[PDB]
Amino acid sequence: AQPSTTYKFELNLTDLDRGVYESVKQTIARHPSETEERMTVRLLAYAFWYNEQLAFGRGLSDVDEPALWEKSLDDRVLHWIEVGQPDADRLTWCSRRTERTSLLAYGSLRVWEGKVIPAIKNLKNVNIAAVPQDVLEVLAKDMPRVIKWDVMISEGTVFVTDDRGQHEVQLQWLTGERG
Ligand code: NA
Repeated sequence: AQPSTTYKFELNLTDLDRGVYESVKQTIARHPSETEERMTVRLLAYAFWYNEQLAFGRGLSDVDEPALWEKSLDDRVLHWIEVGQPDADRLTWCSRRTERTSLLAYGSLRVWEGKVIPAIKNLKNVNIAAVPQDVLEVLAKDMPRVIKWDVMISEGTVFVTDDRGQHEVQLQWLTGERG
């Protein structure tokens, strides 16, 4: 807030790696500081780590919340997901709050990786993959208010079909794994 734009996400997910087949709808609040690219990375994370208990957090608009999280019925964090370029301090402290920490990084990572990767060696179950900028820009550009994606996940590759065709998202793993 504001302009805090409301988007509706309609996801048909066919995840052949996990045997997950769902049609899901989510409402997402887009903070004015959240770019279309950032939101799109959050949507990819949602599909990539889908669970009925996975929810969008307040992301960049609230320092105490992640971009996405999966909580137990007792409100404890099973999975803490960030997007973008959080620093090693944030990863360290958040990772203590959860059994699994994931980051979908994006943007130019040369300076960031050099600072963060050496500093998180001792962290427990932190997993970091980068989204390539070319496909991200294609996916994110001029995002409509109702986002309809068909997503197929096969051999670790994410194929997103939208209104402009089928786009192949090949994540670069920096540390850890999808799980
Ligand atoms: Na968007």
